[PDB]
Amino acid sequence: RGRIPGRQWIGKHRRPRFVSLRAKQNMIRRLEIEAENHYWLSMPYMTREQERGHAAVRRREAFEAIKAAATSKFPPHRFIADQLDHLNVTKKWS
Amino acid sequence: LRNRVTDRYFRIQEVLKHARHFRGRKNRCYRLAVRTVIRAFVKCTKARYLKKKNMRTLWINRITAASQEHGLKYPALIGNLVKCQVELNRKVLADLAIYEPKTFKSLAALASRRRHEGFAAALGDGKEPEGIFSRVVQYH
Amino acid sequence: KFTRSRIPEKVFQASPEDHEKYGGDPQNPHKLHIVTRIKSTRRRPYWEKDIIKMLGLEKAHTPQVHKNIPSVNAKLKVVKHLIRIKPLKLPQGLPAEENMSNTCLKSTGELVVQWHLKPV
Amino acid sequence: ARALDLLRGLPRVSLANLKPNPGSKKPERRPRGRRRGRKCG
Amino acid sequence: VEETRHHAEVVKKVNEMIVTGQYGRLFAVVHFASRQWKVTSEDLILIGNELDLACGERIRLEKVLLVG
Amino acid sequence: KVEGDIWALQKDVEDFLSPLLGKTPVTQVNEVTGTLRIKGYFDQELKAWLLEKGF
Amino acid sequence: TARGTPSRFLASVLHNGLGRYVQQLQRLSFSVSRDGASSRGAREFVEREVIDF
Ligand SMILES: [Mg+2]
Ligand SMILES: [Mg+2]
Repeated sequence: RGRIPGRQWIGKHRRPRFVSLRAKQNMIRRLEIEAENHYWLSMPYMTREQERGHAAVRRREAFEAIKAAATSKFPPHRFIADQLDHLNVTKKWS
Repeated sequence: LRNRVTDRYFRIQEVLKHARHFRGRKNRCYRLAVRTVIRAFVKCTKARYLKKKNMRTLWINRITAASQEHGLKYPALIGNLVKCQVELNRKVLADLAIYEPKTFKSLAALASRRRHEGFAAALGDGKEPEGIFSRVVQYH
Repeated sequence: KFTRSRIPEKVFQASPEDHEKYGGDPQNPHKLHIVTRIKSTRRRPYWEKDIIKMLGLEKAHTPQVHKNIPSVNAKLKVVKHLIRIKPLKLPQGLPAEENMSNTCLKSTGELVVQWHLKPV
Repeated sequence: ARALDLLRGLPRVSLANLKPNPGSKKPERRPRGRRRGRKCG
Repeated sequence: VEETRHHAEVVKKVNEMIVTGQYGRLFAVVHFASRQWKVTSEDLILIGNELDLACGERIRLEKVLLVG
Repeated sequence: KVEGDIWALQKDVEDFLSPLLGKTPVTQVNEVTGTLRIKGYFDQELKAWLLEKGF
Repeated sequence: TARGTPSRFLASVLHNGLGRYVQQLQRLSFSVSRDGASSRGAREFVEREVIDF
């Protein structure tokens, strides 16, 4: 008897949904977690002039390692051993 | 007509030996059979997932039954066993419910006493002794 | 139009009642953040996804240490709705070389340097 | 040389144990199967 | 105080039941390989991984959640 | 056209080209075709080097 | 597929491991060929590992 015109959750006329107690409690829980995040972000340790250059050496050496790998990309070696072990496929007993 | 296929019988036989126990033309006609063995295998994987879920639901139902036979409710039993630090899972809890009713009655009595101790602490709201079975064993 | 959000310094100024609600000393601030992602980056903007990847919180419920410095704080301020932030407490100090293989983080956010698996 | 000593140790070279140099024979891609069939690229 | 005394009486009397041997066919609930097994004597269990042990080898299961 | 210990040749080429680069040069040693490839243009330096060693 | 395959319960041969463990393998028959390139690895197994086993 009761039809929502078209699709239920899109359009001008939508099927109504109502907020439940557990949904409200879930949102309140996430809000509390974020208020605590606001507090722990509100207290900083250092300032910008104090942190201006404290990790430049480590960042530079990490990028130098990345450069070293990207430069060291290169084909691998080949072996007389490997070719002559492919010779072994005809190794009979007697 | 060089390079013809000669083991098509064996490929068809693989699909049909997986399709043998079906009903209708889909146990012997290769096209209808191969359209159904695929669905059987996909159902097998998704039913591994459904199997784990259904076994957990069955254990929960049996624990609810036995606890209600002891007058205790399932959330009370589970939460108070957790508070008493007895970490028996739902499988062995249902197993003890079915086969070992005296041990299950002991567990239900422990959970009910822990619930009563929690109620007493909540109503006291002060610094009374914590309770004999409400003591927390600490590890370090 | 939906854009990025500029968040006030007024909500990031703390207050005394906030201090006793979440006990934390304004002088002598805590040194390290324990950051843990508790929300998906799906149905979220690409910049938030990128900043999650930068901070290293791709796996949910996997805690990560970060510096309590203003740049890291700015990144966490952008992505603050997908994470939980705790102070890293050290009851018996920083780990040393002889106790580095017996550590545990614990749910209280206290990195103990000695772990026995024995009752107290 | 050492390679010739290995040849002395190893079985006989015939037409049954010959191999191309790896990397010289790129495999043929043909339109069969799921990946290379259907619309066939 | 009276409850701790009653606990001492019950724990003691159960201990001399153990000393005398007024029991038979014990069971245990044992944690093993992320599972909890309700096992008894002369029992069989199937673990879903290799165990780095030779066949027919005696070991001791230790993480006993429950015995009775 | 290298006969013999091409690995010894590789070691000599690496310790000769390391001061000119700072880092160890990137090389491939092919023992089947007795050849050695270095990543970079070092033709004149290697020619003068092999001259002064005597090849 | 479980529905199209046989099934059984967990069991031992003769209550194995109760009094003593008895190895349930009795015989191993190795059909190997002298000149088979397919049988090369089995030939190496017979040369080196079957005595220790
Ligand atoms: Mg409609
Ligand atoms: Mg098709």
